[PDB]
Amino acid sequence: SEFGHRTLASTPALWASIPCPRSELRLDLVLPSAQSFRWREQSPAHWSGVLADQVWTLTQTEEQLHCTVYRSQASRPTPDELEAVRKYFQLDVTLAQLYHHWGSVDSHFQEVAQKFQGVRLLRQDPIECLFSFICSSNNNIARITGMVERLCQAFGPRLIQLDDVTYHGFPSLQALAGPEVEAHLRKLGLGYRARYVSASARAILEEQGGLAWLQQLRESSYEEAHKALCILPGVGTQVADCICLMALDKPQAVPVDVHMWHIAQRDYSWHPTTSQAKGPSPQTNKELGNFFRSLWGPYAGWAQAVLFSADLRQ
DNA sequence: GTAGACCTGGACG
DNA sequence: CGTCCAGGTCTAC
Ligand SMILES: [Ca+2]
Ligand SMILES: [Ca+2]
Repeated sequence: SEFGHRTLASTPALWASIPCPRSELRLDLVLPSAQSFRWREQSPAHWSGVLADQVWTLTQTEEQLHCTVYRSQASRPTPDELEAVRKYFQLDVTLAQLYHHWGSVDSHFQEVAQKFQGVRLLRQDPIECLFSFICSSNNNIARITGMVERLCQAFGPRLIQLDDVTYHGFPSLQALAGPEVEAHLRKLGLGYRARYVSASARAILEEQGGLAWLQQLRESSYEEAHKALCILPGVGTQVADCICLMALDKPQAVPVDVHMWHIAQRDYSWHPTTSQAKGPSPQTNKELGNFFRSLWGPYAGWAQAVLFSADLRQ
């Protein structure tokens, strides 16, 4: 009871709640939907992972988001630490207001929106988001998830252990830019992305002015941020969009992958009209992105997150 | 602006 | 056992 991952039932006194209706957040529809690849449902309906450099377990009731943290001396989370969670799930953003708007201008979103409530966007750390998505290219979520895990296990700070699970924080640029990192990542099976990781880490540290260069993109504009990110190895339009949307506060950024392409064709009968290409191409992918923006608005990225998530549950 | 190939490994035939 | 195929990016014409 004092060991292993906690559950709301077993260690009652160690959980603190945050008012949050399932209409505003559905953990099972956000955490395993390829925004963050670091959450695991260790026990039914309980998700644990690293947030704000500490390990947490989250679970929800119809009107509450229950939280518990593992830092010395087991205690319920504090209001300050709880804010860390609120900020991670960007709770100041009312999802009901967004769904209502998207639903108003897009009949198809409406239909899907009724079956998939609470799909919101996580506010992620730039470094973790940058390297996790460099790992997502031409790959499948199950594999991506493993890659990221082994990568953190080998190069990230060790935090605490629950059961047989040792949690690690996300690696720093220095660690990823270290000597022989590529070869070690290839042994961990990242394929050719192994080179993308060490190259992009070194590129950022020895050419772009380090971490500061990335974090300042949050104040920068979407157009600039997206272009800057495309400088890095392994980072194309799609990965860059994922980063702008999920880590740089660019809510209009719209990732265009195989999923969003199928969705566009199947649910909107969309086809490239200004691009020469007939199928996926750097030009058409860009047009689709603008298409979704002119359909959903300033938060088109968040609308994209709802349909992508729903298309996964298929 | 456009075909090909490219690490890895779980589903098709 | 052996081809797509997955939250694509890159590079040769
Ligand atoms: Ca693909
Ligand atoms: Ca690039």
